[PDB]
Amino acid sequence: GETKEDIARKEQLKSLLPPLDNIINLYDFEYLASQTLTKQAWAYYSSGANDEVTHRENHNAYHRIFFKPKILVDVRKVDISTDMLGSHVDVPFYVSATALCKLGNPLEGEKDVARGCGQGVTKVPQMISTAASCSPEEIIEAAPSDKQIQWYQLYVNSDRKITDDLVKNVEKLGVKALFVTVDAPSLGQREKDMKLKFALSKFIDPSLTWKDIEELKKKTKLPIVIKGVQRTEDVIKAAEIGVSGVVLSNHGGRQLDFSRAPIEVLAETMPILEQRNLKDKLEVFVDGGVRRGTDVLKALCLGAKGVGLGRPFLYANSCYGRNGVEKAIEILRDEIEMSMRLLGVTSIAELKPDLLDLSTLKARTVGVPNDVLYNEVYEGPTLTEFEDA
Amino acid sequence: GETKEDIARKEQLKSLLPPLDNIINLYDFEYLASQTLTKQAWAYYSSGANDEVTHRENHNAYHRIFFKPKILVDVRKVDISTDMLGSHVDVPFYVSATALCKLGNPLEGEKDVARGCGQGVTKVPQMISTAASCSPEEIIEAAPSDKQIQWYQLYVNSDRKITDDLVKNVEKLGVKALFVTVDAPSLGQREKDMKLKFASRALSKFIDPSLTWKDIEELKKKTKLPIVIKGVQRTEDVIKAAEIGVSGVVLSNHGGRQLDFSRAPIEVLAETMPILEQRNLKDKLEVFVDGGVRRGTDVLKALCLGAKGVGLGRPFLYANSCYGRNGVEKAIEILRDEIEMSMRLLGVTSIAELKPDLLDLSTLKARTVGVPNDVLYNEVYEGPTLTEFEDA
Amino acid sequence: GETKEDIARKEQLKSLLPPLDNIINLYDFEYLASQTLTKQAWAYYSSGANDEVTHRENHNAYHRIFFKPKILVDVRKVDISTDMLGSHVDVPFYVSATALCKLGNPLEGEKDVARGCGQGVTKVPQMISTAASCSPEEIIEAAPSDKQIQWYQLYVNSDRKITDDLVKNVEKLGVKALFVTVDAPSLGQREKDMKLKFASRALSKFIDPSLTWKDIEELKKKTKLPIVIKGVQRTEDVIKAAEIGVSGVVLSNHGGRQLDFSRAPIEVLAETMPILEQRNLKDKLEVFVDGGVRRGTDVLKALCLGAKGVGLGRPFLYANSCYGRNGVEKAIEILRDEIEMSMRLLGVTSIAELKPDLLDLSTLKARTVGVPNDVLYNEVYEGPTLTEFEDA
Amino acid sequence: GETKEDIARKEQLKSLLPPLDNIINLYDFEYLASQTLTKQAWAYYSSGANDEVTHRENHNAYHRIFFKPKILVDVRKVDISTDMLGSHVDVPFYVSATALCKLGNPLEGEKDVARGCGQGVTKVPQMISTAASCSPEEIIEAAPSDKQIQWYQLYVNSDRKITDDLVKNVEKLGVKALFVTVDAPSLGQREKDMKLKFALSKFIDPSLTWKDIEELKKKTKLPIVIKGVQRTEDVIKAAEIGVSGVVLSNHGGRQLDFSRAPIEVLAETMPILEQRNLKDKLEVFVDGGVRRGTDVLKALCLGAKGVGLGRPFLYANSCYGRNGVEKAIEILRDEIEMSMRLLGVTSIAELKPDLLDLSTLKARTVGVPNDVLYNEVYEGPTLTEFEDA
Ligand SMILES: Cc1cc2nc3c(=O)[nH]c(=O)nc-3n(C[C@H](O)[C@H](O)[C@H](O)COP(=O)(O)O)c2cc1C
Ligand SMILES: Cc1cc2nc3c(=O)[nH]c(=O)nc-3n(C[C@H](O)[C@H](O)[C@H](O)COP(=O)(O)O)c2cc1C
Ligand SMILES: Cc1cc2nc3c(=O)[nH]c(=O)nc-3n(C[C@H](O)[C@H](O)[C@H](O)COP(=O)(O)O)c2cc1C
Ligand SMILES: Cc1cc2nc3c(=O)[nH]c(=O)nc-3n(C[C@H](O)[C@H](O)[C@H](O)COP(=O)(O)O)c2cc1C
Ligand SMILES: O=C(O)C(=O)c1ccccc1
Ligand SMILES: O=C(O)C(=O)c1ccccc1
Ligand SMILES: O=C(O)C(=O)c1ccccc1
Ligand SMILES: O=C(O)C(=O)c1ccccc1
Repeated sequence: GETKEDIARKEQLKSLLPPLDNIINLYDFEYLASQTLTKQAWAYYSSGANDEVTHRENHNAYHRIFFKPKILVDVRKVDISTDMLGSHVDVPFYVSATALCKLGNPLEGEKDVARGCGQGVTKVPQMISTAASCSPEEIIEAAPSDKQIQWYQLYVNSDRKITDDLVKNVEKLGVKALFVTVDAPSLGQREKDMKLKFALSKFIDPSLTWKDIEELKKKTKLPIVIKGVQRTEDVIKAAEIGVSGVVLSNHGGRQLDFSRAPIEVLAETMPILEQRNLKDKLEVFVDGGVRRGTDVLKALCLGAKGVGLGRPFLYANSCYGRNGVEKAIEILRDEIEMSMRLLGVTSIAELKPDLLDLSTLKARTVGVPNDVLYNEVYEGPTLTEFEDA
Repeated sequence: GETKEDIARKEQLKSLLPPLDNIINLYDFEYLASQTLTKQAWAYYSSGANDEVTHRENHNAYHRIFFKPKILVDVRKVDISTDMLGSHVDVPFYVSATALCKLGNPLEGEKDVARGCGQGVTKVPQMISTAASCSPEEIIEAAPSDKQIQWYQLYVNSDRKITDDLVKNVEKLGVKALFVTVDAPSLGQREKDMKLKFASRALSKFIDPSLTWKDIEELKKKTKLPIVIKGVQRTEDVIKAAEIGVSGVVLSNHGGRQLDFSRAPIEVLAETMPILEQRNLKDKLEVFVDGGVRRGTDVLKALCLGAKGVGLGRPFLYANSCYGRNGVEKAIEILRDEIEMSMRLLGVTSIAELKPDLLDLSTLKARTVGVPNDVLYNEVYEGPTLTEFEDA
Repeated sequence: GETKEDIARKEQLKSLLPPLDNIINLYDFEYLASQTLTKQAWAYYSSGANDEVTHRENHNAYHRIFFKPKILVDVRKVDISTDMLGSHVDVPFYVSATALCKLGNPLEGEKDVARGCGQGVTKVPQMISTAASCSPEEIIEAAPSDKQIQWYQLYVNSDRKITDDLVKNVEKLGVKALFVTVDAPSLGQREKDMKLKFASRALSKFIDPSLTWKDIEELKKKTKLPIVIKGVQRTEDVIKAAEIGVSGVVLSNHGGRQLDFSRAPIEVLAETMPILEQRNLKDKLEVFVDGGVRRGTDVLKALCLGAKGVGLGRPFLYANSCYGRNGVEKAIEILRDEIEMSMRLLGVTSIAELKPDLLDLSTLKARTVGVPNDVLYNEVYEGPTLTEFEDA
Repeated sequence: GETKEDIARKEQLKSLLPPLDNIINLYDFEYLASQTLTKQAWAYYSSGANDEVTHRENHNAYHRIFFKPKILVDVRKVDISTDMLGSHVDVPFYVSATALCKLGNPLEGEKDVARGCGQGVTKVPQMISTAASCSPEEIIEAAPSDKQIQWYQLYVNSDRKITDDLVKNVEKLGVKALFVTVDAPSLGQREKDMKLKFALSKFIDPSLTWKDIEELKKKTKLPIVIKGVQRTEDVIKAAEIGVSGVVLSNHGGRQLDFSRAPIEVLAETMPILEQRNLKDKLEVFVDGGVRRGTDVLKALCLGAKGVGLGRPFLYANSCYGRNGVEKAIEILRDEIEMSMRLLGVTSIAELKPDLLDLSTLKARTVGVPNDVLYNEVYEGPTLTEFEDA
């Protein structure tokens, strides 16, 4: 580092930020946040586990899936709303649990996320971190609409007292569901943080069990989503104990490196749910690496009831507050609407597997290392040139 | 978004552009064009939809196909002519439609392509854009030969009167086919272009988003002109088109300018044609192909899988934009020569002889995404090294 | 080939080397070492055979394997201890043998690794090189714990007297196994090393090129020590070894320092073990594995495929070369911690629970060589772009 | 470019060339030749057809093949000699037809290649280009040994006169075989040449046929090798008309781009020759991309009776004359001898397929294009650092 070059920082965000309606991608947010946040706000957001392969593979795995679009379909009118978890929602995506948004947005934090999510026309669901820089309550009333649905993610404590008080507290406060993170019994090693800063907590119980969940069902009517599943064998398990849904997630490539990409697990497990009757029973959400509407459409096409994005909404918020979060919402809505149209379908229910080319899902390759010498002495062809005067 | 750079640019167009006979390949026009077109002519020509993957993948797919050349064949004499949509043509490729050719050739635009195509000993079909700078009237009158063939690319307006008028107008003017574009109900989001200026908006009256199979069936009744459905991205819609009895189809994703993650047309081609035999609709429907074609060996692969002809857009745009009409001819010339030589070395002498027995198709589906690599392992790794030369 | 650079270097060793507690991962020792070892200590440690592909591929192969973690498991308590060659050890990894440790730790060499291993709360087996700077006498006397275990890496001399003497000497000194290296009949050609100085020569008396199965069978008679054949590169020779009844085998290609295009040991492991069941030689032979292991998740994959333990060379070399003995301990410590955390998140609590049901093996064989790409297509292609920040 | 910077050139080759016994690879030759030859000597040597994919793929395809080496084998003694085409040879490799060696070696040319090939202990066969800068005769007596075998490659002319005189001429002059190039009916487009320089000949007949070959059998007793085959279907054909051998070759990636790699064709066709009895009948040689002994061993392992290298021997010769050519010979001999030893076999006849891992021969991949934006804003992990004073 922190270094009177948070003076160079304050230059950048000062007006030098381009007009919010010059932002095109979710990547644009990320570039801008990369240059401006404090070294440690940035480390904490961008960071992944160890060598960061899963964090990246989460994204790249969408690129193993292509489209077989229908043409000569009337797409004048398209509708991207659907139902997640009792409520009915405007988009098929949501903000996912990011902890500690005061590092990026100092004054307003995850209040400004709630503003963003129903301050404009489109109304998006919001997961709230158990490590929120704000209180659940602070957030929920910063909301500009009773129509905007909210969701609580929960680290069950080792004091089954404290976490019983929280479930009763959040019920009383509006939230229409409970998202129980289970992929962080030990917090993952994020070395970008450490290098600059120069793994069991009690906040998060590693004792957590299936039986402990079965019990969380009884103590509440709120729908329950085991957020952090990483194989088919445990989706089936969540069905077998009839929880509401499940997020296919690996905590944003932040827990176990070489966890697979949710999109690839998704594609494995939805066929297995039809082959066991369990289709209807479980909502199957999906996060990680999602940065474009075509990603969101691949997920939905495969079976996802809804798809979460974390870091992007941090980065937008971190840069442009609640307004950032909305533009980012609209950005993604427009991406989804156009690609649907070009896909040749008009509702989320028509987003099926027969729209996807899945022939190369499994082409997750590692090439043999480059012949250094052969390639150093090779000279490629050259483009024709121009001249003199 | 241009900046008395016009002089930096004009200075290169200026005699710095090398002689036309110094152009070896199609990639040269593309380079010359990148340095001399106006910032937004370049963005509009060069760009594709969103992250731009289909656009690139259209080309690279050609490279998952290899050859099984026949040796010891009398390849003295080679005929690259074939037939498209009922005309006989000199060449098994065509100039796909490309809107706004004045951005890069302000004086003559599409008229100069029409001359490039019909002027030389080798002449090539020209599809004309519905949203071309010039009039069809102007572009057709511009043609140097009666024998040269020009097709019409149609966007059906949502005011089907305007459209009925247009079709009537262009069959009167003597165009030989209608390429109705179906891959743009919403206009693709090309971000290099947007990044310069600074959802119902990317819909518009001028290209009807409700165009349907039933429409094309009616289009077919209202005209004697052969109809080609341009913009098909899956085998399912080639069959649908064989069923309404239309003359043909372009497997195409609009040069990667509409839907990202549309497959490479060559890939759709290769799965499509076998099915077109399995249901004996083989020669009931001419299947064209476009996107990412830049070499004559590219063309050969598509012909060997069964395409009736293969289209090119940006390369003719870039050639026309640096060298106007003799640019266009040079590219025809360059690509023609590529097809001829590669045909000899492939071991065939005609277009009808270009069949699948010549392709090695085994690695066609090796569309890979590698696992992200190990920035740290590679960071500290030091590679071998060449020997040196001493000191002085 | 060193050049009063020794000061440039000494200046970094100098207090510029960061505190040991600032080392996060094994790649850090490797970097620090690259800047501070003497030009030819670095070439001898870092180098591999010829174009160096196996050496790199040993690592990257680990990355064609992914995990199927078990969730909602009581992972409060985790035991990373297992058993090797009849001893019980704290940890499922070991320090493979590495010759000439004084090049990088001139004062103490192998003795410092022996202390790094036996000194802390967590202690780790040490294989000792036949061609180590120090004496076995010296390295064994250097050990901090009775409980710590040290193995002997044997090259059989072509004068089998010298060898008979050696084996006798080291069982007297209390080593717990003999790792006879069979992957160096000719010594691999490491060109970074050769490039500094400026076929019967790369053969030598000191490592007998005629070593045979019949020899190892006799070696086994002459000693009570468990024997491990170190350097096996195919399943066929694991079976041959189960047949002469030897205690075990290291699937290994010598850290990529002998034969280029030897397969990744993890790959040989994964095909080998299933066969070791199919012929019920499952627990008749302990299969170790080495090369390219740098993360605790690397170790886990090998354990999950059935390896009895997994070895590391260069990383302990580099750690010992920057930080001597507390370097070594830190790496043990670092790698141990990696294995523990990754075990929790994998959903298991012991080494016996690490089985194949946890690995995703489907893309294990996607060892690709991509087609050379299109320098010209990519040359003129311009990629999308991020938005900007204004001016001041 | 040609430009009184052939003055910078003459600097380099002047003594600045490292001692010939500081050369380790065939690549080292290539680097040195890259810096020294005239722009056009270099263009003409390095050049490939069009985009140069086949030229490169020729090499890289060896890297799809790995080894399953035998250990605990007595390899004290190894023997790499074998028989090619009547004669018995010291190595299993040979120099292949490179045309025009006076561009690189001005005074001595392909005479210095013949010196190189039997001037030292090991004695390697030499193909002589029909476009040799020297006469067949000039070369053959520049040879320092009657033991060193020679070979003539032949462009049949359209004047079946001129080429009938040549076959009778070369017979009379020693050459133990005839190599009929058939992959250049039209000369391939080499754009590196053209760019600096700013496709039917009669020298080379495109009328050439199978029947024309059948006839070349009768007019000579010299063994005949149809050099330039690129599919299995034509190896079979060469057998069917009982010619002696055949080179699996695509003229060094200089004729048809997207011709396959000879090593991959080799592996396809040798099984097909056993499955049709034709194993014994045909010698199957192999060139392209061969730069290391491990390449040469993969070929042999698969069935190759012998493996040709072109450009490397040009580059060595171009730099160090006949002495260059020998060192390059010995370099490759030592590579072959060591890797055999480490392979655990002692004669060329024991080099079989069971030594090779062929499971990924067919992993000739094209990856999907890189996500430019995602990768631009990504920041990798970073190595720990060092400090201050
Ligand atoms: C900065 C940071 C903090 C996070 N904190 C939590 C948390 O407390 N609980 C949780 O379940 N997920 C947490 N996540 C993960 C997400 O809810 C989500 O699973 C992840 O961000 C999805 O990946 P993405 O960022 O690529 O979209 C966090 C993610 C980030 C990047
Ligand atoms: C600048 C630009 C304008 C285009 N305009 C049209 C158009 O108006 N109508 C149409 O049907 N296709 C249009 N296309 C698509 C092409 O006809 C063609 O499918 C594309 O150029 C094929 O890709 P390529 O540029 O890789 O060869 C356009 C393409 C470009 C690049
Ligand atoms: C500098 C160096 C010296 C080695 N010396 C020996 C040796 O004397 N004997 C032996 O059996 N292995 C020796 N090895 C091989 C290792 O024991 C081990 O197999 C290798 O280090 C595993 O690869 P890694 O460095 O990727 O972990 C040596 C390796 C290195 C890098
Ligand atoms: C400079 C140059 C000239 C060549 N001239 C001929 C020729 O006249 N006839 C022929 O059959 N091959 C000719 N070749 C090809 C070779 O004999 C051989 O097939 C090729 O060089 C093998 O590939 P490599 O250089 O990668 O080893 C030539 C190759 C080069 C590089
Ligand atoms: O940052 C995180 O990934 C996270 O999940 C978390 C959980 C609890 C407290 C702080 C952060
Ligand atoms: O730019 C284009 O790709 C295009 O086809 C088009 C279509 C209609 C209007 C403008 C451009
Ligand atoms: O350097 C080596 O890899 C090695 O193992 C060794 C073996 C014998 C002598 C010297 C080094
Ligand atoms: O250079 C060549 O590839 C070649 O084969 C050749 C053939 C005849 C004359 C000159 C060159």
